[PDB]
Amino acid sequence: VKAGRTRVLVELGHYVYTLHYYDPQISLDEAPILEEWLSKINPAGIPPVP
Amino acid sequence: KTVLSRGYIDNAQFNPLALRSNVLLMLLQFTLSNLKINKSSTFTSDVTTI
Amino acid sequence: DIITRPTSDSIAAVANATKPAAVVSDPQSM
Repeated sequence: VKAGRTRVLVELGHYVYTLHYYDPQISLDEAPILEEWLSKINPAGIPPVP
Repeated sequence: KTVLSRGYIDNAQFNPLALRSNVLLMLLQFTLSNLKINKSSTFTSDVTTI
Repeated sequence: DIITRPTSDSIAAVANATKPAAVVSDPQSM
């Protein structure tokens, strides 16, 4: 997915969402945020979507 | 080596001429060992996604 | 403060049983 070769659709009914505000003048790659989010998913529950 | 084997055969052998009796006794012990009541326990549900 | 109560012990036990590791060391990512 990180490479431009795959697109994934995750079917969620409803979920808690959180969001971060960045500066448009600062280039960045947002992969670490998702990886952190993935790092805390388990069959018991999930953290809020960033 | 339940019977007919105490002081007649070696520790590393088995009597081939008394096989039926020994097998029968072994099964009898197998049977007697399982005479129990399958008691119930605490059933519960799982909140896990599985 | 908020109202919250511990879940029944039986449920917690079974739930904690099935918790695979989220991140694992795999020598392959190709």
